[PDB]
Amino acid sequence: IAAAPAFHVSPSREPEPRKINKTMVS
Amino acid sequence: MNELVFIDDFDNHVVIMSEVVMRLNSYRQTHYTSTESGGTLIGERRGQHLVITHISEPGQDDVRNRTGLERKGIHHQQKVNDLFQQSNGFIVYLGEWHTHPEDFPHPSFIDIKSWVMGIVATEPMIMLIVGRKDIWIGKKIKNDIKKLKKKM
Ligand SMILES: [Zn+2]
Repeated sequence: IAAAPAFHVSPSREPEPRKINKTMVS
Repeated sequence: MNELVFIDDFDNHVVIMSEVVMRLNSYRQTHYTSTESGGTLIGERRGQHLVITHISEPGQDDVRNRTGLERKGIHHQQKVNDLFQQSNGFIVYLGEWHTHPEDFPHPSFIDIKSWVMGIVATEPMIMLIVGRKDIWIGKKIKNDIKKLKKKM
Protein backbone atom coordinates (compact mmCIF):
# COMPACT_ATOMS: atom_id res chain seq x y z
CA ILE A 1 0.00 0.00 0.00
CA ALA A 2 2.75 2.42 0.97
CA ALA A 3 5.00 0.70 -1.58
CA ALA A 4 2.11 -0.03 -3.97
CA PRO A 5 2.74 2.93 -6.35
CA ALA A 6 6.19 1.54 -7.17
CA PHE A 7 4.76 -1.89 -8.03
CA HIS A 8 2.05 -0.38 -10.26
CA VAL A 9 4.66 0.51 -12.91
CA SER A 10 6.14 -2.31 -14.98
CA PRO A 11 9.87 -2.88 -14.36
CA SER A 12 12.68 -1.92 -16.72
CA ARG A 13 15.24 -4.31 -18.21
CA GLU A 14 18.93 -3.51 -18.66
CA PRO A 15 21.24 -4.98 -21.32
CA GLU A 16 24.20 -6.22 -19.27
CA PRO A 17 25.25 -6.37 -15.61
CA ARG A 18 26.61 -3.16 -14.15
CA LYS A 19 30.33 -2.73 -13.47
CA ILE A 20 30.59 -1.64 -9.85
CA ASN A 21 33.45 0.67 -8.94
CA LYS A 22 36.43 -1.12 -7.43
CA THR A 23 37.36 -0.08 -3.89
CA MET A 24 34.40 1.90 -2.53
CA VAL A 25 35.87 3.87 0.42
CA SER A 26 33.59 5.51 3.05
CA MET B 1 11.39 -5.13 10.27
CA ASN B 2 8.79 -4.73 7.53
CA GLU B 3 9.35 -2.70 4.38
CA LEU B 4 10.57 0.89 4.41
CA VAL B 5 9.25 3.40 1.87
CA PHE B 6 11.04 6.65 1.00
CA ILE B 7 9.93 9.39 -1.39
CA ASP B 8 11.62 12.23 -3.29
CA ASP B 9 10.19 15.65 -4.19
CA PHE B 10 8.43 14.16 -7.23
CA ASP B 11 6.90 11.36 -5.11
CA ASN B 12 9.14 8.80 -6.81
CA HIS B 13 9.15 5.88 -4.39
CA VAL B 14 12.27 4.11 -3.12
CA VAL B 15 11.18 0.81 -1.55
CA ILE B 16 13.39 -1.30 0.73
CA MET B 17 11.84 -4.75 1.06
CA SER B 18 11.57 -6.40 4.45
CA GLU B 19 14.26 -9.03 3.92
CA VAL B 20 16.71 -6.30 2.91
CA VAL B 21 15.95 -4.21 6.01
CA MET B 22 16.59 -7.22 8.26
CA ARG B 23 19.91 -7.92 6.51
CA LEU B 24 20.95 -4.27 6.79
CA ASN B 25 20.01 -3.97 10.47
CA SER B 26 21.97 -7.17 11.22
CA TYR B 27 25.19 -5.16 10.66
CA ARG B 28 24.33 -2.28 13.00
CA GLN B 29 27.42 -1.26 14.97
CA THR B 30 25.73 -1.92 18.31
CA HIS B 31 28.99 -2.49 20.22
CA TYR B 32 31.98 -0.20 20.68
CA THR B 33 34.11 -2.95 19.09
CA SER B 34 31.84 -3.21 16.02
CA THR B 35 33.55 -2.43 12.72
CA GLU B 36 31.98 -0.85 9.66
CA SER B 37 30.02 -3.04 7.24
CA GLY B 38 28.72 -2.35 3.77
CA GLY B 39 28.07 -3.46 0.23
CA THR B 40 25.96 -2.84 -2.85
CA LEU B 41 22.27 -2.00 -3.21
CA ILE B 42 20.62 -4.17 -5.86
CA GLY B 43 17.06 -3.97 -7.09
CA GLU B 44 14.53 -3.07 -9.74
CA ARG B 45 13.75 0.03 -11.79
CA ARG B 46 9.98 0.49 -12.21
CA GLY B 47 9.56 3.73 -14.10
CA GLN B 48 10.88 6.48 -11.85
CA HIS B 49 10.43 4.24 -8.79
CA LEU B 50 13.09 1.96 -7.31
CA VAL B 51 12.66 -1.25 -5.32
CA ILE B 52 15.65 -2.61 -3.38
CA THR B 53 15.41 -6.40 -3.57
CA HIS B 54 18.91 -7.56 -2.58
CA ILE B 55 22.18 -6.38 -1.09
CA SER B 56 25.73 -7.66 -1.12
CA GLU B 57 27.10 -8.34 2.34
CA PRO B 58 30.56 -7.79 3.87
CA GLY B 59 33.23 -10.44 3.62
CA GLN B 60 36.69 -10.85 5.09
CA ASP B 61 37.81 -9.78 1.60
CA ASP B 62 36.83 -6.24 2.64
CA VAL B 63 38.74 -3.83 4.86
CA ARG B 64 36.42 -3.24 7.83
CA ASN B 65 37.27 -0.77 10.60
CA ARG B 66 35.19 1.04 13.21
CA THR B 67 34.76 4.29 11.24
CA GLY B 68 36.00 3.17 7.82
CA LEU B 69 35.14 0.65 5.14
CA GLU B 70 36.73 -0.47 1.87
CA ARG B 71 34.34 -2.53 -0.28
CA LYS B 72 36.90 -4.58 -2.22
CA GLY B 73 35.63 -8.16 -2.31
CA ILE B 74 35.09 -9.75 -5.70
CA HIS B 75 31.90 -11.34 -4.33
CA HIS B 76 30.13 -7.96 -4.50
CA GLN B 77 30.38 -7.86 -8.30
CA GLN B 78 29.45 -11.56 -8.51
CA LYS B 79 26.19 -10.93 -6.64
CA VAL B 80 25.37 -8.17 -9.13
CA ASN B 81 26.46 -10.53 -11.93
CA ASP B 82 24.41 -13.52 -10.79
CA LEU B 83 21.26 -11.60 -9.83
CA PHE B 84 21.34 -10.06 -13.31
CA GLN B 85 21.42 -13.57 -14.77
CA GLN B 86 18.66 -15.05 -12.59
CA SER B 87 16.37 -12.05 -13.20
CA ASN B 88 16.97 -11.80 -16.97
CA GLY B 89 18.21 -8.25 -16.52
CA PHE B 90 15.51 -6.92 -14.18
CA ILE B 91 17.44 -6.94 -10.87
CA VAL B 92 20.28 -4.47 -11.39
CA TYR B 93 22.91 -2.63 -9.37
CA LEU B 94 21.43 0.48 -7.75
CA GLY B 95 24.01 1.90 -5.33
CA GLU B 96 25.98 1.44 -2.13
CA TRP B 97 25.35 1.02 1.59
CA HIS B 98 27.51 1.08 4.70
CA THR B 99 27.14 1.46 8.47
CA HIS B 100 27.93 4.27 10.91
CA PRO B 101 28.74 3.95 14.65
CA GLU B 102 26.06 6.54 15.48
CA ASP B 103 22.38 6.32 16.38
CA PHE B 104 20.88 8.60 13.71
CA PRO B 105 23.39 8.90 10.87
CA HIS B 106 24.20 11.52 8.25
CA PRO B 107 26.84 11.32 5.51
CA SER B 108 30.27 12.75 6.18
CA PHE B 109 32.50 14.71 3.81
CA ILE B 110 34.35 11.47 2.99
CA ASP B 111 31.05 9.68 2.35
CA ILE B 112 29.82 12.42 0.00
CA LYS B 113 33.12 12.77 -1.87
CA SER B 114 33.48 9.01 -2.33
CA TRP B 115 29.89 8.77 -3.60
CA VAL B 116 30.25 11.52 -6.22
CA MET B 117 33.52 9.92 -7.36
CA GLY B 118 32.40 6.29 -6.98
CA ILE B 119 28.83 5.67 -8.12
CA VAL B 120 28.05 6.61 -11.70
CA ALA B 121 24.46 7.86 -11.77
CA THR B 122 23.53 8.43 -15.40
CA GLU B 123 20.28 6.85 -14.21
CA PRO B 124 19.03 7.25 -10.62
CA MET B 125 21.05 5.65 -7.84
CA ILE B 126 20.66 5.17 -4.09
CA MET B 127 23.08 5.61 -1.18
CA LEU B 128 22.32 4.20 2.26
CA ILE B 129 23.83 4.53 5.74
CA VAL B 130 22.89 2.01 8.45
CA GLY B 131 22.88 3.75 11.82
CA ARG B 132 22.40 2.14 15.21
CA LYS B 133 18.82 3.44 15.49
CA ASP B 134 17.73 4.57 12.00
CA ILE B 135 18.76 4.82 8.34
CA TRP B 136 19.96 7.64 6.12
CA ILE B 137 19.07 7.14 2.45
CA GLY B 138 19.82 9.41 -0.50
CA LYS B 139 19.32 9.51 -4.26
CA LYS B 140 21.99 10.35 -6.84
CA ILE B 141 21.45 11.82 -10.31
CA LYS B 142 24.73 12.38 -12.17
CA ASN B 143 26.73 14.36 -9.58
CA ASP B 144 23.84 15.71 -7.47
CA ILE B 145 22.71 14.06 -4.23
CA LYS B 146 19.56 14.67 -2.21
CA LYS B 147 18.19 13.11 0.97
CA LEU B 148 14.92 11.20 0.71
CA LYS B 149 11.94 11.66 3.01
CA LYS B 150 10.18 8.87 4.89
CA LYS B 151 6.68 8.35 3.49
CA MET B 152 3.97 9.34 5.97
ZN1 LIG C 1 31.50 7.08 7.01
